[PDB]
Amino acid sequence: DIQMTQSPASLSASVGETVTITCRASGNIHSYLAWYQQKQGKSPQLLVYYAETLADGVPSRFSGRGSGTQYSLKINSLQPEDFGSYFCQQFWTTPYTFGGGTKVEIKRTVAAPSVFIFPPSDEQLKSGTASVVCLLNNFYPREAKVQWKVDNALQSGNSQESVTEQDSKDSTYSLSSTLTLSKADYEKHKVYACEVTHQGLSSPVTKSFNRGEC
Amino acid sequence: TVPPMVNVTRSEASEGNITVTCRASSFYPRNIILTWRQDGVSLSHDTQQWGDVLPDGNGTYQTWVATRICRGEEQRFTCYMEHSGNHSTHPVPS
Amino acid sequence: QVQLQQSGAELVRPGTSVKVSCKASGYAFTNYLIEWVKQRPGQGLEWIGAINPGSGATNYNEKFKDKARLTADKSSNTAYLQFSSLTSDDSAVYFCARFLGNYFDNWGQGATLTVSSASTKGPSVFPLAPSSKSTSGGTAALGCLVKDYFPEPVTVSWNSGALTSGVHTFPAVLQSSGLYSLSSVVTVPSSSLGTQTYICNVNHKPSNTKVDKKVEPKSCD
Ligand SMILES: [Zn+2]
Repeated sequence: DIQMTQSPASLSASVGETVTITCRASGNIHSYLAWYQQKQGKSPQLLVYYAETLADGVPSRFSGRGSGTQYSLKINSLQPEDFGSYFCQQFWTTPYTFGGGTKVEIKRTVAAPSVFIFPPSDEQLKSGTASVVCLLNNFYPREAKVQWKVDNALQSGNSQESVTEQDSKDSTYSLSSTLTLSKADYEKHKVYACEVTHQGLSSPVTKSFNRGEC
Repeated sequence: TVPPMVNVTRSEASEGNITVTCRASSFYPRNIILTWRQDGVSLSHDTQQWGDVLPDGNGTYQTWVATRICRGEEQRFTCYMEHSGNHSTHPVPS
Repeated sequence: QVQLQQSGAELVRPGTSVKVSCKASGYAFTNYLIEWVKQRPGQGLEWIGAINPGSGATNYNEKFKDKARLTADKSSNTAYLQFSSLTSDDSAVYFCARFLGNYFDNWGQGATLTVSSASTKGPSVFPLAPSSKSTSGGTAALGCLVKDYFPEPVTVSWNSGALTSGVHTFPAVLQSSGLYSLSSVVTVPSSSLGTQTYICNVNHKPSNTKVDKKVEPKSCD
């Protein structure tokens, strides 16, 4: 089995910049390597084969190089259509094996999230479950920490979150976290808080409400 | 049923042309397909040479298939082996 | 001209079997090997195996030898990947591809396989009302929680498509119940909340559900 080590796993770049992705094979693969582009987990598209032969229709800004165990894909003058994921694959021996992939995202200035908190609606409380939602809006980079607190006690294991892909306008992320508890338990506590940590913030920001408060 | 060990070797460049030999060995039963592909597709048998399927003195068999290829076009070729409903593929080394 | 068209999304129960297809066109089907590949977000791309559609002879990744069965019907230009004894580990996107001279090309569009015991259920839609704790400067955030549905996907729009700027509809999370939940939010001016009506339009086609939930400030505000 050939193991393919692809680095880096993620990459932040701007339009016009040059980026390089490397794939290192665990044994000699004799230049039987191809590079593929993938956007949003859709059909992979062939860029380069035999390590350096550019495929038909592929822009000349894409450049494959390598031999033996060391291979790279270079994208000179990165264009808006190049943001997405890339992976290498070897065809020297079966089973065919793949690099772990490189996500190429749009670089921009650090932007702190604006934090919003939503109590459970009166409509939901009729169902016997309570969902408290925390929104972290329009931030960069992607790395952020949400910490829920109920009566100043840190919560763990009772929340789930999701992040949008980079926005088309401003290249930021947004994040939604949902704290779930029973209606019965929701009505036993008062203070519900969402503590957000992010490098754009001067210090961690807490957004909270008191149950029953306007 | 014993699966074949498949191995591809290449000769020195004669007049800018390499001879590639795909060998299957240590297999049973005797029925085997072994053929060269170019760009993923089987070549004509008239562009290839086959050895007989001969015993190796251990209850198993061995054979080979060869074809000539122009220098600089080696990565387009793949040996295809089929035996007992299994297949395997093997590109040209170096 | 060359095209590998796969079958659609699959929602299947654990312990059962399923067969997904890959229909080839624009070339001589029996001349090229068909390849199968599994993709999950967590653990990357994995090669399952190859088949020669001319003879039906297979080359499996040892990891899928008990799990996967590759077949081909050359009369209909179709290759098949069958799974036995389905588990949650099989939930993935599956691609077919074509073997060229020692590389893959002509990848299919992909087919999503979701293994679950859940039945089809429409979402409950709850308003995420604007308040003092969802204001930032002159901006107010509001939204809709689309909770406890199966299967994916749900679409959300705002004011029947008239409101799009500042809208963020998040990817769904799978709850321990086996049902999905997602939120859709929008940021608007705080001063518009007295005059402008805000309605999220939730469509869940699988369960034949369409919900229009007005989202407004709390009665005390
Ligand atoms: Zn003849």
